[PDB]
Amino acid sequence: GNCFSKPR
Amino acid sequence: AKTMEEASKRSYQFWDTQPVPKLGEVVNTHGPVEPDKDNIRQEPYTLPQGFTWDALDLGDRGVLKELYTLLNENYVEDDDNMFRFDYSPEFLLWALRPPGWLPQWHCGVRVVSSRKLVGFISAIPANIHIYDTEKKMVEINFLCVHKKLRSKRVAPVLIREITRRVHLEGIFQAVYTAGVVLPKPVGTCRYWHRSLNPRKLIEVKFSHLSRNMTMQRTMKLYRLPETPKTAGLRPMETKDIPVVHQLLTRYLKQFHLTPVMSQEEVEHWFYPQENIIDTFVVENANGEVTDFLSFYTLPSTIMNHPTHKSLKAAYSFYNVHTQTPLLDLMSDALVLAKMKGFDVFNALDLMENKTFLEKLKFGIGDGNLQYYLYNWKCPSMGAEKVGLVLQ
Ligand SMILES: CCCCCCCCCCCCCC(=O)SCCNC(=O)CCNC(=O)[C@H](O)C(C)(C)COP(=O)(O)OP(=O)(O)OC[C@H]1O[C@@H](n2cnc3c(N)ncnc32)[C@H](O)[C@@H]1OP(=O)(O)O
Repeated sequence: GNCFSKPR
Repeated sequence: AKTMEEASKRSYQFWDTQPVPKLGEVVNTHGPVEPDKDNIRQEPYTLPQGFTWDALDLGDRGVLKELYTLLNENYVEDDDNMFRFDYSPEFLLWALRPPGWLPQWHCGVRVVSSRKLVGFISAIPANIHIYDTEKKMVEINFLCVHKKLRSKRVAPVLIREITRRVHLEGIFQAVYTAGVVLPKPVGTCRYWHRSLNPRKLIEVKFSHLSRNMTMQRTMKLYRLPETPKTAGLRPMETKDIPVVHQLLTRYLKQFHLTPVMSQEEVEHWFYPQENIIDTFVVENANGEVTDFLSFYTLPSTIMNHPTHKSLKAAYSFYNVHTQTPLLDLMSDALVLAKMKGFDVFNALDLMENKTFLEKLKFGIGDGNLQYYLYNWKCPSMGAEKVGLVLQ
């Protein structure tokens, strides 16, 4: 995981 | 640019100078963009006035703390500026000193007066197998610039110097992952998220209570068993390195963008390190290791919250299966992550992951991760064919 993500 | 067809309106003043395919062109060939360099420039590029390059020795507790402080305050944040990554100093050593690392590839930018550290870019050696070619490359990671120094040309200076550092060692290709959209991704991967502790994620606004749902049902929907169900599952140790290597090597041959690891590299990336990398293997009744799973730990700092500070997360690494289904393997990984105190379990849709994602209550996330190849023209692939995981 290199970039940030959140649940949509 | 975060979505791909918003990049189409842009123009790239720096990425139109670099040997990368154009965002519009289709690629039908497999080869380099430019010839390997006969002579390599000997002088480092000119940093703006009052700044000088350095080479951080991470064997120094003081210098590593500088690197942690630089990244902890200035690294990647979410789109709404709520969370910032919190790489451990012990994590950085794990990902910046694999077999073959070089000190001049830990490039730092300092201020002459303060001697403060305001920038960083990294490079580690990696043998990458892309389609039918096996190339000695480097992985570029931890591209960071101080917040006060942003938007003033310093990022393209970091890329040209680190390229010059690696060109001096005979390597002319590279691989790297980023969230922004640049020319030109060989693959795009979506993040998915599985909530182990849904109470904390809702309080910190990581996720929202779904349509027509109470917290009690959501607390009871994402609950997990106490102990793993797979027989003979145990942590990895020294005696498991050769077979774990052998399992991963054959398993990867089906994908098109994978690494090629020696037995020393397999031991480095997979041998259990507490709070950095967790590996578990499956040993059957005949004493044979037939499967293994792995996840690494990367928390992020929760911002502007008076009571909640950190967000502990586990990231799916490599999971090879031969006699145990991938569904049971990943289910026990969630349980193993639940036992260790994780709040969430993130995983990409690369490889065969799309088979277990929906069934194991993973939620589809907002962010995209792009894979890039420097100085290698090759046709872009689908996410189901990517077999490369970076930190
Ligand atoms: C042979 C060896 C080859 C080695 C080289 C291989 C290439 C490796 C490439 C390195 C990738 C490693 C991946 C990782 O390590 S992941 C990188 C993501 N990291 C972060 O977001 C950390 C926090 N952000 C920052 O520190 C700043 O936003 C940075 C320093 C990233 C730029 O903020 P700043 O405001 O100071 O930028 P600028 O005004 O000086 O210059 C803007 C120019 O830079 C282009 N830009 C912005 N972000 C990225 C990016 N993430 N990859 C490539 N390029 C990027 C941008 O589109 C523009 O290009 P163009 O508009 O001119 O076209």
